[PDB]
Amino acid sequence: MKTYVPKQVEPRWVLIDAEGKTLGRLATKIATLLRGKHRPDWTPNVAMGDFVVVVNADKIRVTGKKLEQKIYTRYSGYPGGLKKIPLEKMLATHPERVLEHAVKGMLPKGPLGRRLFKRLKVYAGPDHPHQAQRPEKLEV
Amino acid sequence: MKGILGVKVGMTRIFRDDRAVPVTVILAGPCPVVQRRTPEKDGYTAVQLGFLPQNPKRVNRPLKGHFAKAGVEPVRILREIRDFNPEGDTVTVEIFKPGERVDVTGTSKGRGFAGVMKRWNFAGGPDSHGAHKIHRHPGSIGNRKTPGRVYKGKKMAGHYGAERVTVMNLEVVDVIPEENLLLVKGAVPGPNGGLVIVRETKKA
Amino acid sequence: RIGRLPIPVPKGVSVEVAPGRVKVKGPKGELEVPVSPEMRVVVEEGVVRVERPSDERRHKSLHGLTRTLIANAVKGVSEGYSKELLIKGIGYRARLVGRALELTVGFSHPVVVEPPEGITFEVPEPTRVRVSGIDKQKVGQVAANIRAIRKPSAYHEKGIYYAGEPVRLKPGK
Amino acid sequence: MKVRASVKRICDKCKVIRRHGRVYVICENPKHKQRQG
Amino acid sequence: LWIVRINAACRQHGLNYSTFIHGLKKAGIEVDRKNLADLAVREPQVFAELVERAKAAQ
RNA sequence: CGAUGUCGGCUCGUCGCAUCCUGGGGCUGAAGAAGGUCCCAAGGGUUGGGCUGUUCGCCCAUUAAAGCGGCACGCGAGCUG
RNA sequence: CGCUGAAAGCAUCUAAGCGGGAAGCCCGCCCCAAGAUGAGGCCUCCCGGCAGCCGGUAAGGACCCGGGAAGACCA
Ligand SMILES: [Zn+2]
Repeated sequence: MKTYVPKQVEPRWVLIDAEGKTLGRLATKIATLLRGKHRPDWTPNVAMGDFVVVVNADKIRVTGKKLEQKIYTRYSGYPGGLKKIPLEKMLATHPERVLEHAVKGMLPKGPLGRRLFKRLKVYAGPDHPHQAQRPEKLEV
Repeated sequence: MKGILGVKVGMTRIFRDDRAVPVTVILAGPCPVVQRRTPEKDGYTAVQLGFLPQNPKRVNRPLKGHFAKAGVEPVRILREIRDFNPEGDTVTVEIFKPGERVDVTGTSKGRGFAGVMKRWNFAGGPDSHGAHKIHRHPGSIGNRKTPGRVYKGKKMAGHYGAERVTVMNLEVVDVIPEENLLLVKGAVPGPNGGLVIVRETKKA
Repeated sequence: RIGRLPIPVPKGVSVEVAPGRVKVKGPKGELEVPVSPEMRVVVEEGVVRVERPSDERRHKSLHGLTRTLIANAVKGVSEGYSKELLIKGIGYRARLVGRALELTVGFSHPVVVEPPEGITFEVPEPTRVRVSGIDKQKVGQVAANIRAIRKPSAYHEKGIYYAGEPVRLKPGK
Repeated sequence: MKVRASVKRICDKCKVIRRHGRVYVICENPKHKQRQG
Repeated sequence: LWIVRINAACRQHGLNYSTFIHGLKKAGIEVDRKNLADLAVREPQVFAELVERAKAAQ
């Protein structure tokens, strides 16, 4: 009686309003849905988590002074290539990259993880090009 | 931002107010417009210029259709002036005028696989006092075990030149409309006949 | 003894509470007070007040500041605010030019000030200057910039002074 | 602005204020003006 | 894996893993993580009954 | 210790700031100018020469200044010895 | 360095706020750049025998020269 393995099924799109929700918490729930660890037929070695589309990602909120005390930093490989970025600046430039980053930090590394993040779809503002995909709304 | 294609015909000094101001001569016009980058259609605003004309038997079908979409003659080279909406159908030197500051861009004279001195002006080593076979080598390139590597962009050998280059804020010494010639103070990147592009300078 | 204090609301003053903001239209003009949602507004004819929902530091703080700010507002649209500055130093003076203000206190060129929205630059003299308008803070910000232009001197009474600004300069040579 | 770690009142007009989280000894006397650090 | 799948199926009925385990333990049932998981994937109604006795344990 | 080549110079840098100049500011026993001190600040610069193997230092003439340090007291499968 | 300002009747640059403020940081200037596998966007051109398969093929390209301020080769 081997443990059950599921059949490769059509992942179900899900819409999520990032507006008002806390950054870390909402990103967490995004990670949970994206891993598909909500499904009883879960399996680790297979990407069967649901595609996710989030709207109003710019509307994300953050407790405390993280707007300016949180510094998304990056690296070029060049000497002095440590590019620091305050959170606010990252908002005005690329709000979606914030959530995409804070969720990338919450997914398992390795190729399965990358395909998971590729199953992610952040969109600042309200809209998204996925009406044909039927992104179901799901409060979190 | 006005700008015209052109070709470097050579350098020369002229006498403007008892001053042998050296200049370069640039056959710029006549540049016909072939397509206009509109933001609703191309995400931004710019134009596309043809210079010089091309033998029709030397043009693939796709390019030919690209010209027939306009009313333009088949042209050898085609480029874009970013953020420039010429009203007329052919940009010429008329947009420019003497004294106007411009910025010119062209491919520098490609100096092949250039050594490290010629490419980065390193000092090399001495020519006597026992320097063994390192007269033009760059000496050390890094540190010992920490970090035990070589940083990105460490100045080494490679192709010096042969790249896009923009010398800026030059002066339009004179315009020659009937010839479509342009006399710009200072030197221009690229060999004689090398394609170049002139634009309004971004300075102030 | 300050958020405790009631804010008497004498007409002509329109007071209208929306969540987090009040709305007061007086004869001088109109404005809104950003308000602490934790704080409460006693919108009463003749006097409107503020109430701290607790007694924490944050609610006597926001209570007092809310009260002072509101009363400053109704004082604003009602009778506005004004501030005078005494340009001093020999030859240093000013004079209006259109809306903006000319002012010369000894540079390689005189200096002009643009009056933001309204900010009145009354020029009673070239020595003294007035700046008024609905707003209390904005007035003090504009005139603040003014005295920031050519501040008072340490060794001379040669420079911009606030109306009532004393001058305690140390001696010199 | 006397910067130091032992910011303290010097005169009675030496008045302490925790501005921007730091502790500043603001006083009418310019010399007593102190910043803790 | 068993705790994962079981935890998912249980959360689809309101309670979490620890609550369900505590219930069945209190409910005097000895079925293990493997068979619980296989029920939750195969017998949503039977596993549903297990959750029934689970919250029944409270 | 069946090898991690050791001072110095050269070449090439990169980095920290406990900042030498350049930027901003506070206080002054800050009249002005020039300063002192401290604060924020590492973008750029930080000369040439005589002596000495020297680093260091002194000196010479300057300079806005002629910074201090880490990088195996950087760098010998890069050089010299 | 400030305006407004309560806690704390006063004052307070701060705690709600708003502002000024440097060779500093971001942009701005030039250069590279869609392997940006998130591989982007626009224009133009092309159209069957046995998710494919094969076919000559379309557009087009390549090889082959003759060269080139392009170049080690390649490009
Ligand atoms: Zn004092």
